[PDB]
Amino acid sequence: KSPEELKGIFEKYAAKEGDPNQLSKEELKLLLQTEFPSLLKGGSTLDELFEELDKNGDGEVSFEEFQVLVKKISQ
Repeated sequence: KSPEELKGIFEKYAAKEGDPNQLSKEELKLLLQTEFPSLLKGGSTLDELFEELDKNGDGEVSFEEFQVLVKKISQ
């Protein structure tokens, strides 16, 4: 794999609502659930999680901030 794949996957869910550049809170859920259920190697409340992830989304996440997830899958 490569970042491009993770970008494609990010885009895959971002494309549902709120433009393919952003992951809505509700969208991240489905994404993580399909793509990283085990890889999250933890779990927490949607708000807390998406908020940790939301470096500067303040409505929706984006590939930019989602790199924190990309880091934590190996965590």
